[PDB]
Amino acid sequence: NEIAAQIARQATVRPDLSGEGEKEEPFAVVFAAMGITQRELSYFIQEFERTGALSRSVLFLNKADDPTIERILTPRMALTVAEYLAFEHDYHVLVILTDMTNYCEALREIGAAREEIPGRRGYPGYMYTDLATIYERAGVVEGKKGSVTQIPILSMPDD
Amino acid sequence: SKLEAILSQEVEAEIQALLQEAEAKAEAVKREAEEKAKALLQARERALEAQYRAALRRAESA
Ligand SMILES: Nc1ncnc2c1ncn2[C@@H]1O[C@H](COP(=O)(O)OP(=O)(O)O)[C@@H](O)[C@H]1O
Repeated sequence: NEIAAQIARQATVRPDLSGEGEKEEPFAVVFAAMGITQRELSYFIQEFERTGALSRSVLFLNKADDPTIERILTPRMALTVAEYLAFEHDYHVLVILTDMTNYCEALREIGAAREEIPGRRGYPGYMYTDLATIYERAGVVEGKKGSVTQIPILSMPDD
Repeated sequence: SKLEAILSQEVEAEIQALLQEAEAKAEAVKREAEEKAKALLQARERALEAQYRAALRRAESA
C-alpha cells in the first residue's frame, strides 16, 4: 500500500525528454478498494489528504465489514468512471485497484453457491474471463488524449 | 648580550616560522569551520522554505 501510494503521489510524465511541451496535466486517481480494513484505509486517506490528491480522486470504498458480494460490482464501478473521465474529458487517469484477492474470493463465494465446476483450488472455471473483463478495460485510444493506467494489488496467499 | 641575542634571534626566526605554520594551520581550520556553519544555516533555511511552500499549496487546496 505504501508503494502504491508512493507511485500515485509522485508519478509524473516527462516532456523534457520527448518534446511534447509542458502543458502539464496531473493524474486523476480512481481509487477502488475491496475489503480494506480500517488500518489501510486510514493510511490512504491520510496520505491523499496530505499530498493534495483528494481534489482529483474519486474513491470507491468497500470496507471489510460491508457485505462481501458488492465487491463484484466495485471494480466495474471504478472502471466505468475511469473510462468516462478518460475517454470523454481527456484526463490521464490512474486506477488503483486494491487487493484483487478479496475480489477473487468474493466471486469464489458466488461461484460455489451455484455449484459451478471450478478451476484449481476451488476458484470457478470462468474467473479468467472476469479478471480479463476488469484488467482489459485499460489503455490508450487512437485519436484521443485520455488514458487509463492500472495498478492492481495482489496479496499472494502463500506468497 | 648581543651575541646571545643574535643566536636566540635565529632561534626566534625558527620560532616565528613555527608560529606562522601554527597560525596558518589554525586559519585553515577555522575559515572552513565558519563556512560549514554558514552552509548549515543555508541548507536549514532552504529545508524550511520547502516546507513553507508545501504548507501554502496544501492550505489553498483545502
Ligand atoms: N438452482 C440453482 N442455483 C444455483 N445455480 C444453479 C442452479 N441450477 C443450476 N445451477 C448452475 O447453473 C448452470 C445451469 O445450466 P443449465 O441449467 O444446464 O442451462 P442454462 O445455462 O440454460 O441454465 C449449471 O452448470 C449449474 O452449475
